[PDB]
Order: sequence, then C-alpha cells, then structure tokens
Amino acid sequence: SEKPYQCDFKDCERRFSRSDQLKRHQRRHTGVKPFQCKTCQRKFSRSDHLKTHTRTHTGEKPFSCRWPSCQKKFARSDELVRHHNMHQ
DNA sequence: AGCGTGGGCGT
DNA sequence: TACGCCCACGC
Ligand SMILES: [Zn+2]
Ligand SMILES: [Zn+2]
Ligand SMILES: [Zn+2]
Repeated sequence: SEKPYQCDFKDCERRFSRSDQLKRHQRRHTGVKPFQCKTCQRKFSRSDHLKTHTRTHTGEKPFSCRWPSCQKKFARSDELVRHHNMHQ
C-alpha cells in the first residue's frame, strides 16, 4: 500500500500509511512518555503498553494454557503463544 | 520466565 | 485524533 507519512528524523527511513502510526513511531526518537502508571509512577510512550504493565502489579493473567493439566496462565497473548509453541 | 517496547493491524 | 488488540525481538 501507499505510505505518504515518512519520518524525517536523522538517518530514519520509516514511513507509514497513517499519521498516528508516524506519531507513535516518533516517540522512540524523542523519548516522550505521556502515560504514567498510577501504582509505581513509571511513564510509558503508549497507552496499550501501560495497560499490560499494570498487570504486573495485580498479577492478572487473562491468557491460560489450553493443554490438559497445565495451569500456566499469562498476562499477555504473546507469552501464551511462546508457551504453546514450547508444548510442541 | 516476565516484560519493555517497536511495528502491524483493526475499529 | 484515540483505544487496544496481536506478534516479534531483546533483554
Ligand atoms: Zn523515525
Ligand atoms: Zn506500574
Ligand atoms: Zn502449558
């Protein structure tokens, strides 16, 4: 597809289809972290990454292993993916 | 293993 | 613009 939103930061060649995609990416350059955890006051560049971070404080693990007699659960989907891959 | 985080992707 | 899924990489 077409990607009209190009990043002009020094030595960056990243380009995107949407303007929010560019603005999100550019936070990696500036170090801006607009989202703060209300529990430990750590700051984050993104709201979705703040959300999964908060689960470290509560121990909430919404993603359970489907293998029989395996009670392993995880805070994020990608953790479960790696776990399921492990089970062969 | 647990999680920061960069990017794709949808709504 | 926001919101929050997924996937992968690299500690
Ligand atoms: Zn850039
Ligand atoms: Zn926190
Ligand atoms: Zn398992």
